[PDB]
Amino acid sequence: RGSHMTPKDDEFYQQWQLKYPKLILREASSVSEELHKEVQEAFLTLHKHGCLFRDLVRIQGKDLLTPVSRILIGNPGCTYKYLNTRLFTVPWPVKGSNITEAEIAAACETFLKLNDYLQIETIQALEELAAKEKDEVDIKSRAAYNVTLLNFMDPQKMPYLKEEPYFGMGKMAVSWHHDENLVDRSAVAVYSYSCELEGRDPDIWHVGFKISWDIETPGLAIPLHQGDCYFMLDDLNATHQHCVLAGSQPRFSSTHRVAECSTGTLDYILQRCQLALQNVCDDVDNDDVSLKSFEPAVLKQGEEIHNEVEFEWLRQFWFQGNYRKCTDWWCQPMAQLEALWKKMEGVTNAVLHEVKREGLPVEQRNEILTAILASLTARQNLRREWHARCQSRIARTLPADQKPECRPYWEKDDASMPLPFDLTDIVSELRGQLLE
Ligand SMILES: O=C(O)/C=C/C(=O)NNC(=O)c1cccnc1
Ligand code: NI
Ligand code: NI
Repeated sequence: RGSHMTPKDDEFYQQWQLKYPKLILREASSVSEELHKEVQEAFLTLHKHGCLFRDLVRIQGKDLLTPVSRILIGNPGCTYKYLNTRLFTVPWPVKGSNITEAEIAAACETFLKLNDYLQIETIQALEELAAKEKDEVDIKSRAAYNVTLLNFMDPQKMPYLKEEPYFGMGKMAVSWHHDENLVDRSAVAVYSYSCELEGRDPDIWHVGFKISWDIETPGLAIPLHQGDCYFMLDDLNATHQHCVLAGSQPRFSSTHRVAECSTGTLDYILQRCQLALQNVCDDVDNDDVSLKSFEPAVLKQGEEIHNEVEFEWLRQFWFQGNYRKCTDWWCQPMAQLEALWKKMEGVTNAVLHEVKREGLPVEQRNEILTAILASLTARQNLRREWHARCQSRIARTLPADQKPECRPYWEKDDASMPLPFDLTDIVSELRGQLLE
């Protein structure tokens, strides 16, 4: 039978060193009573203002409400994808930053100060680890945290908790996982805020650790008290799995990460829209969208971007409507991207019109199809999906506030849209032409 180790065990110190050295822990002592205070009320103020939400994720081909309440503070315009769910940052004061709520923006700025501290301490440790022992900028980058994700769980009004399967560690707030979508070998710093035998103490919160693939090696259970911080360094998050073992009391955690956001920033997706729209004759913003090229490469590029802004951004955003609760930082940008998206509906319709046009040689028409077909296919599947997901039984479980908006959405009676929401008629017709 699988077993686990805690500080009570003799072998614990030895196991931590030879099979888990890139895991670091810094107890509350290592953090000022000054910093402890504001962070926990930055925590609390954020909480009774109702900023944290359970997410309606997807894992193992099934829609699931997350027991843990989440919110993503971080750089302006940054996103972080979490189980096919793009979380958008509630923004933190950054140099040359602007503006939303007074009480709430206070907390944000805090978790930033928090972020700064953790950053320093991660560099020390990554220095010490390299000095433990034989570039200096790879270290600085792997600690360059751009977001934190906040987590809450009251175990006592959410008393529906799984048993840990491999080492009898007890109840799990969060089952064994690798944190996704981070920069390679980049660190993770967690601040743990708990409010107030034969193995691990069940009333006290623990982070657990196992080696991937490996339920034979005794796992590690790390007791976290009020204000304890741990640190996953370098390749730890890749080689090891971790889980959260629930206590009895509530608990918060600020988990600072370096998200790979090379395609997950506002500037990134805006620039993408601009590249799509280079193929548009852009004298005037009207409904007579006309294109500069019909070269196959340019057309697929446009329609792939069409898809990117629609499903990675718009549908992801409005699935989780009801952000405007924390800060209206994304309100304008989402409007801007909806407009950009709409214009590309025009582009699509424009291309469709062109494919049916009289004086066009089939070989040039057959070439155009093959360029846009998969992208229009892929648009059909994910449209069906996005709002299957957006009206399922556990989507109608609604508090009035929390409804999963399916946006954008329109139907036939809508002559403000150049195209139908369902493209099966079109994708059919286009495919029959290609097998003629
Ligand atoms: O609260 C803590 O100490 C750590 C919680 C934790 O391990 N969070 N990580 C994730 O929720 C997660 C899951 C799947 C992908 N990326 C991140
Ligand atoms: Ni987390
Ligand atoms: Ni994690």
